[PDB]
Amino acid sequence: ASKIKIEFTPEQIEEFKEAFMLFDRTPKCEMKITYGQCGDVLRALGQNPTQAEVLRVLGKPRQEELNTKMMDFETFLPMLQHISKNKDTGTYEDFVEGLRVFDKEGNGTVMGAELRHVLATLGERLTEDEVEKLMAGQEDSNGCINYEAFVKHIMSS
Amino acid sequence: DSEMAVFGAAAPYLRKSEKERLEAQTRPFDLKKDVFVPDDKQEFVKAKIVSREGGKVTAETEYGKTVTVKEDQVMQQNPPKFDKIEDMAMLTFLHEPAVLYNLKDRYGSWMIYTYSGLFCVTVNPYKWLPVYTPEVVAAYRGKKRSEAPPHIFSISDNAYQYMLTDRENQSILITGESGAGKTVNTKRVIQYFAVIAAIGGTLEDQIIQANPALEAFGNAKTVRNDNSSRFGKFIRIHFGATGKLASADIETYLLEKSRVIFQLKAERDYHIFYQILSNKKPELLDMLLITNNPYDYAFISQGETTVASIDDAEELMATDNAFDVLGFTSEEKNSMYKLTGAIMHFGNMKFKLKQREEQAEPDGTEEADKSAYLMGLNSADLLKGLCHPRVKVGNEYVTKGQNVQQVIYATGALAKAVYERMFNWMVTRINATLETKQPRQYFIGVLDIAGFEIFDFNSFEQLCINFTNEKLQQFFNHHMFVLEQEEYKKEGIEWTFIDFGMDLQACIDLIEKPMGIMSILEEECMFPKATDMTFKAKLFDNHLGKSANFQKPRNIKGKPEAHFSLIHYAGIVDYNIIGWLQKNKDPLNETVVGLYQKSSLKLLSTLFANYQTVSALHRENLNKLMTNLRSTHPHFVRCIIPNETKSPGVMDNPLVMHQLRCNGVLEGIRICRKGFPNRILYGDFRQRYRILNPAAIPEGQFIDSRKGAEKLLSSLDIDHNQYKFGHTKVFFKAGLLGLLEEMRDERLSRIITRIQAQSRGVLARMEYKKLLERRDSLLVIQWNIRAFMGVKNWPWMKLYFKIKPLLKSAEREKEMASMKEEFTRLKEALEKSEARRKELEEKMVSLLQEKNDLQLQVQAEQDNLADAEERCD
Amino acid sequence: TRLKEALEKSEARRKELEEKMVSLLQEKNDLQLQVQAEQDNL
Ligand SMILES: Nc1ncnc2c1ncn2[C@@H]1O[C@H](COP(=O)(O)OP(=O)(O)O)[C@@H](O)[C@H]1O
Ligand SMILES: [Mg+2]
Repeated sequence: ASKIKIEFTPEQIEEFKEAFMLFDRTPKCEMKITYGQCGDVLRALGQNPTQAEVLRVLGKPRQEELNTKMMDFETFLPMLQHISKNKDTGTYEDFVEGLRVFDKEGNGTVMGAELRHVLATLGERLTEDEVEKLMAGQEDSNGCINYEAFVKHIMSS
Repeated sequence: DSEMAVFGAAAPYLRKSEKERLEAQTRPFDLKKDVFVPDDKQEFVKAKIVSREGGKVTAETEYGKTVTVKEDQVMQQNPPKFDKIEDMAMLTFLHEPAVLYNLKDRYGSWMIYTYSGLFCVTVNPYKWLPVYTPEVVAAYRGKKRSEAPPHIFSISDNAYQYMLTDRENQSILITGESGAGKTVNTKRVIQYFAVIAAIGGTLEDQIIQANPALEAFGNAKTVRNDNSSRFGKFIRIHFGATGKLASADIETYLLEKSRVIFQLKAERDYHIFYQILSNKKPELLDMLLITNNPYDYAFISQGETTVASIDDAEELMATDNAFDVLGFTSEEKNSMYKLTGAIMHFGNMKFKLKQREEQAEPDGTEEADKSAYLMGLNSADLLKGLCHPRVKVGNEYVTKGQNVQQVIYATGALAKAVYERMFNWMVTRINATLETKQPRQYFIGVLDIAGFEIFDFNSFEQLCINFTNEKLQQFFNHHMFVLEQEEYKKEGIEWTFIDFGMDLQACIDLIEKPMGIMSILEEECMFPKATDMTFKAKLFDNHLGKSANFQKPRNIKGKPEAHFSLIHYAGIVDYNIIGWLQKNKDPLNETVVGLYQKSSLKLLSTLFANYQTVSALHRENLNKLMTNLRSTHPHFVRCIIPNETKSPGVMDNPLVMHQLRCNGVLEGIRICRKGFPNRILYGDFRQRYRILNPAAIPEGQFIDSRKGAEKLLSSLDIDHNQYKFGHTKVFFKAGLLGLLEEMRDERLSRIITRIQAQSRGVLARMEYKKLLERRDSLLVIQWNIRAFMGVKNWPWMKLYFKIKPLLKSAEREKEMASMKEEFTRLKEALEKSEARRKELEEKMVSLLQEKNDLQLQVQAEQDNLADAEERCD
Repeated sequence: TRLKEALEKSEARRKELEEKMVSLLQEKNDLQLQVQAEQDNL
């Protein structure tokens, strides 16, 4: 939405420039980044927004605009600073309290199948390949995933 | 219309467009004049009431006819706001004309899947819609009963979700008359599950291709259907704990053995016979060395030889491809077609009286040579065995002398038995291939029973199919009407019993129970002195005049002779006893069997590796199926044949109305409205409904389950006169459970949108680090290339590299350093493997002890059952 | 060489135990089918 010129510090400008140049998927260019790739860069650079939020900050664009037109590093930078300042994230106790109700006995573990189902088709729809690749290495023998370890691994990583 | 963007071109075939709804709301109506009136030619007709003179109420039909009726005009129409309704139980007025016309309008708009109460109702399109594309499946992932338009994929998804949540095995039962799409729906469910598994090896491909493999052998053409299912099937899909596909298996039931050698005028034989004769594979026709013309053999050319609706060439191609992908070797495939060619060659046997002495001799031996070579048998030995069976009486092998009739019947019986062993070996092989490792956790079983049939000539193998249809319909009646009307009493819920009048036990007791028709058939089957005519007479002396289901034969309008009329649920059938005794006994030529065990082909040997009347075995298998079903949660998908002439679109009201009456679709919705369809335990409800009103249930205040549920329910804004309370069960009504689920869905949806944002941000971060290290690796590669350019190939570094083998001290030190670090890795691997092995071994000890105790009680209960059956006398 | 022999033997034993526990699953589901059979008998 609104664009603010000065919401930064000079060193993180250099850090963000290094991040963008070393992450720019297109090799033939150096300075421009795909419109659909800008959201991925923002998610990957330490701040995690929602689909609705990233749509709102991006001016509600179209998927064709996402995958066709480009963006510039310092044009997308103020939006990065705005997202970093937003910090619309919960905490450990809130996360485990919300995720606790996904059980029938309160033993501290939840089934992998129900966790996948609620991650995919209960809220913001998640791509399947994502739901398998995020749970790789943390799956247990019988699927009873200890949600506390899961969320602490999520936030730690 | 804003949604359904992922349904693609199938969208108009799932839910009506918004503009159609808007114009439907503008439809003229009265709600005081619009009624339904019974008709003689058709079933029901829309009408407008012109006058109501006391009891008589004159009305004009939609076709302009003026009629009056004795208080039957009270049958009321429905406001135009209810049309093409997905969940048909939501109608304010619900009755026979309402359901009939809702289905009529939907099918006219090419709307086949409907939700009637808790069960799906589907009408055969007879026109392959594009609604089954993989895009539709991708759109149906996770959709609920109301979040999606009615479809078979949504029924499968509901079953999968119930299996995940209730932690219980599920059973999708497909029901309907002959040629009602049951095989189509079964294959579509299998496709849905297989493609969902394929979203995330070749197991899905094998389970998909399993169905055509059995289509070739068991699915033949009959009068009613061109791809009729002769054998009932139950396909079980074992799912892992994670939810990923784990394994699968198939259980198949009795195949129509008389079809192999005998077909009526309008029928064909099993499609494998005619698939080879299409000569799409030249190698098959000449390695079998059979003639291309299908009329040359007398087993497969008695009725019809081909149907325009079926193109056999690509059918054979598909069968070959399915056999290839299933893992079958070339030798097995070639031997199977060899045995099939032997089956059609057996029809060419010619036998004549030797010296008019009532003894059979081979009139022709060339076809006998063909049959002998195909199995690798001995032609002289086979001919001697057929002409002279060497039955052993006492300890003496006395040769029996039989005429041409007995030897030809023996040849037919051998063909039937070997083809049945063929089919069962195929089922075992596919089950072995599909039953891979880790068949753990719960299962979903799709049940496809043989459809009800009424041919012109009814006999045995037409009574077993009708009987199993009766049995499954009675199971549906039990699980809908009786079971819930007793869970009402057991839970202490205020309810009054309702006589739905659908309990099929008198007909089943007339058949299944001892002293019944098939029971006395089994007992008389052991008597060689008895004949069909006496047995039939016995039927008239044991059941006629006592039970209403049994009745004298009809023999209407010069139809083929019928022997007794059985009043099944789907109309009245009329059977013939002639041929039942030998069909039930199924004798076989022991000498020919012994020839089979010493055949060249390992296949023929393993079919006859060893050699229980068929009726008793079928009854036992049927009861086993019902016991499996009673231990699983049923999802009913009832199928309805629109028209008997296989014309797409057209519906005849009497036929569809009659099959909905018989299937009990109408009375299965009264209990879905007048009763309590939904129910859940107090503990689970409180555990997974906390977010709805956490204020009413403080943390650690789980003192009482019932009180907690009561205060959670009252603390919400929902209607409180809808639910009832009972011992560890709350009884909901209508979509109230869906309402609670959707408030939970929206709250947990905000929460999980936050969680998913976090999770996919972390995924983006880890992919960021992956791309960073990939770019750093490429940077290192180009840096080494830059070093190479710096040196290139000046012989000074050549001397350096020649020196390197002379001075390898640091290289050896790094060698031993890597060696000792991998020593540490190997050692820790050793200890972890040993610990895992000892845990596995103690689990083995515990499990084997448990299974030994289970086997002991298995033997004890088998002996107890034997004693109880002995005491039954 | 000795450590490699020990590791190979341990891994082979682990693999045969894995297939053995798969067989234990096979026979345990067979035994639940048998249990269903006795419930059919009654
Ligand atoms: N959804 C459908 N789309 C197209 N054809 C269908 C559909 N359902 C059934 N049919 C047709 O109906 C006929 C009978 O189907 P089938 O599954 O063999 O019935 P049943 O198993 O009851 O004998 C076949 O011609 C089949 O192609
Ligand atoms: Mg069928």
